Amino acid sequence: ILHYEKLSKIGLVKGVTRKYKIKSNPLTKDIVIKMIPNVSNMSQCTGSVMENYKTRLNGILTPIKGALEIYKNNTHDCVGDVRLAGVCMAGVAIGIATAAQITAGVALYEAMKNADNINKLKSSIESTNEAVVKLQETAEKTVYVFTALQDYINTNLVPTIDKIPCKQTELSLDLALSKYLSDLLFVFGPNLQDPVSNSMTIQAISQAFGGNYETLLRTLGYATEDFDDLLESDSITGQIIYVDLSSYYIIVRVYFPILTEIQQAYIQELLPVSFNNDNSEWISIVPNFILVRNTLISNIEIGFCLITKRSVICNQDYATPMTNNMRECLTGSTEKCPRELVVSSHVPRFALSNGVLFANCISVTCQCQTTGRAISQSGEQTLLMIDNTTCPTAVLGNVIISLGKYLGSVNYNSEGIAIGPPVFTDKVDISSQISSMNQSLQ
Amino acid sequence: ILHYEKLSKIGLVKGVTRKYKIKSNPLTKDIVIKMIPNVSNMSQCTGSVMENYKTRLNGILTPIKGALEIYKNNTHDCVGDVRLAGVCMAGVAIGIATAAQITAGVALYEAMKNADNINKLKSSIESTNEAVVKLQETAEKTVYVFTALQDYINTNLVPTIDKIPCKQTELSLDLALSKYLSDLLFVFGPNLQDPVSNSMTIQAISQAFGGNYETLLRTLGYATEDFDDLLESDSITGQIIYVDLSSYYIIVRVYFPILTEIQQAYIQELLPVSFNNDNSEWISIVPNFILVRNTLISNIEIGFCLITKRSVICNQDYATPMTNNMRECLTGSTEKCPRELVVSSHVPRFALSNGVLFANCISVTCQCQTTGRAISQSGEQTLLMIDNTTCPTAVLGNVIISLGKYLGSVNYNSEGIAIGPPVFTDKVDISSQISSMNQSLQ
Amino acid sequence: NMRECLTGSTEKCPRELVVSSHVPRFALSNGVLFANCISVTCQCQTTGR
Amino acid sequence: NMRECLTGSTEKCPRELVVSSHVPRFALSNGVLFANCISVTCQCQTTGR
Repeated sequence: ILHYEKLSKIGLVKGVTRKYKIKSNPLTKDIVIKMIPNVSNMSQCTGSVMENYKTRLNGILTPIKGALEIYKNNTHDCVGDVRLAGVCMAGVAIGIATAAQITAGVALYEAMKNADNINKLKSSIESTNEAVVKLQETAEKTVYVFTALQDYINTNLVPTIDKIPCKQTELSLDLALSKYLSDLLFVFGPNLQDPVSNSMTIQAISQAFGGNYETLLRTLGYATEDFDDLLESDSITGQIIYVDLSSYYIIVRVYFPILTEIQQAYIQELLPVSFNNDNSEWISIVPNFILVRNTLISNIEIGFCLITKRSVICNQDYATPMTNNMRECLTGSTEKCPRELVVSSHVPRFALSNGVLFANCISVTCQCQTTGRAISQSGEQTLLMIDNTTCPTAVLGNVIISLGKYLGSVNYNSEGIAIGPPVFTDKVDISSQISSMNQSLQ
Repeated sequence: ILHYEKLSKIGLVKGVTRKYKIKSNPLTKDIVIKMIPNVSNMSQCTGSVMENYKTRLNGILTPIKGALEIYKNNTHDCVGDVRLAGVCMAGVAIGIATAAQITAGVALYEAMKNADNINKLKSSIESTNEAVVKLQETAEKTVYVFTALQDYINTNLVPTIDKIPCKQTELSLDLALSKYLSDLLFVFGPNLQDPVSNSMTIQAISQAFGGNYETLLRTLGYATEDFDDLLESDSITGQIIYVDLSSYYIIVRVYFPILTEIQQAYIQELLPVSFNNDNSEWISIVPNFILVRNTLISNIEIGFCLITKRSVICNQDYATPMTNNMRECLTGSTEKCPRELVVSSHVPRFALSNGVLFANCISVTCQCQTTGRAISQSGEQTLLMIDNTTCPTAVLGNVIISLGKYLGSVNYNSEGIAIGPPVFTDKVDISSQISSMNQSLQ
Repeated sequence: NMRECLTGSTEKCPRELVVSSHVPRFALSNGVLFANCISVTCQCQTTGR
Repeated sequence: NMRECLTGSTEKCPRELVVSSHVPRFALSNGVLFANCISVTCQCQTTGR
């Protein structure tokens, strides 16, 4: 549906084509993170820092449980075989809620059925003294405990409990806990206005475990070969389902989705190339990545998506609309495409697609090795296509390139196109332009 | 509500009030039933009956697999992103299907994911030679195998493999297999036209295991305290999800639900008592059991439901509509209540409710104890309430009973009511009455 | 009257009010789906609505 | 214009077409629900309809 020839003549050379996949069908695994370490082996002269850290952690964790109780008090199992018989919502007692928040609330109740069983293990969870521990939940089920600060204690403070003054061990400890809290406040501090939702990434959750999410995910298991993907695209998300203020440990349900490639849906990348026109260099302003699905053309906000070599991966359908004029431009109405005059000397001037070379030989010196003579671009040709018909080996500065054959029109370099109007894309330029048109209208 | 006082004079003495509960939220457990014994230890002179049993068995299991494959060849996971999660159905290739059939299909595909794991164990399943065997499909998931006649062969055939001429052993094994097949044909034979359904009771499924469902359910687990209830009301059901024509074994997903009390609903049982009118005995024709739900009164087809001392239990919402005239007859308008003349001499004539007894004092000897004088009923009073007001101990035939207070009107026995029209409830009487009224209309 | 009911005169086919919450509500014939969308929510995926 | 849009003149409130299958469709305010029941499954519990 994209017409590549006029795009190339404007300066949008073909790029890689990647499939579009989204997170889907999430499996669940439950774990607990003890945000307080066991200092039992080194409690002889820990001092009063333990109590002060206790109060600070209580102060931080209290709003989380307060927000959770809004759903906990208002979640109940509706009675009788008439409906799916799931959970009822005291909506008038909830007051303000979104679709995502309510959905998380339902998943929170669902997980309560297992969280009650894990909370039966409270004494075992308190007794944990290793940075990772596995516990039997049932004869057919298991749960993992992660200690926020057990590795540091067990590796440094316990071995060095006598070789230095104990007061110094007090400071070190205090400093370690304060460092934990400082790293924590970005995620578990007052920034966490909505702990109920499950949109929080496992990377953010691991901040409660010192930022080591690779241990969370390895201990739970590399369920699929796409693992690095669901990891980078922020597709692996977790939810806090129970907060305890006595043992200072939270239960997190980790979600491991599967990446569903969307059928009839591919992502196209366009390479911009500076082109000559009216004795100056210009670069067209079009989206680098375009999403074409069901013969429908729409943009994509790929900043939050992951662009691998073969697929574009998103934790959410990040498709966004595209202007009608942009659709006509990418369809072939090339005069509707905007262009920006380039004043930077560090803009790329040539690109290679399918082995055929598009270049601006006015801006960059081109000569062919086979014939030992310059390759000339005239003043009315925006870009020069070089392929094996032109000559099988051309150069561009310090690179020797060998080119394949073109698949489109044989007389490509002899046919011109129309060119659009200039644009300026600075933040203040938009305000400046809007004033000008408004004044012109008046 | 029900007007017990006006109903009592018609003969509808109040009875036990029972709660109403229905199966909901079924849990799923998976098992395999090997419809063929392992004859490995007796194979020395098993004869040729094994092959003929194989062919006869195949003749029964082939239609079941054929009906399942209408779904298996027409069931797959969709993208799951085009629309909220579900299972795709090739409906053009299915053709004819009910809602229940499609629901079973969905459950069938859903279970297929576990069924693939169980089938990965096919060699282990074939190797079973105990009547009950426990196996792993993974370290956190058990599965059970129940062989066909393994225990019987293990207990009487193998021990007697030499003490008698083993040609007689061949004959006895042939008879045993034929007995199994004859028992099976009631359920798994041509009557099983819809293996894609979860309405088949565990009692019927156990016929493949010799009718021994108690072993199925004990080995799987008595998870609830209402277990006998779920068992008798035909609430515990199972579905066949895999049929194998080479190892001759099926996989069944057994459902263990929980009984939900239908809130603001109860079942009232009415006792009939013969009463006088115009020098003859009559018994009213009304439903013995009435279902009142959310202040709405309706019949219940209670034949399939199970009646306990405290509640009425059904594997389905078996509520049925009720006539407007029955409504008015049950809420006070006794003139619309039906009545049937009693010709039989074995109709109950007195009943006891709340410690007071409503009796037919002329059709049965009716005297009091504390005075020695008889209790007389006039020809205008349909029934006589006898309570401790008239005397605290009454005699009826050979039973002497002590009676308590009455809670309703004090002057009950002095107030009469209107009486309805007679009816006849024979199957042929309905046709005769229809014909007579049709001829009367003409 | 039943014969006329099954041969197109649907006004003579008797009907019963529904009291069971477990009565069938959709059915599939010839790959064509007949359902009572008032009692069961219907939203096909291709229109997404 | 944005001010007017927020204080009643909804004809001045700009709108963008939806292309994300993951856009919010319902929201709870003051115990009362505002939802787009043509784009999402929508039924009542007390009547089943």
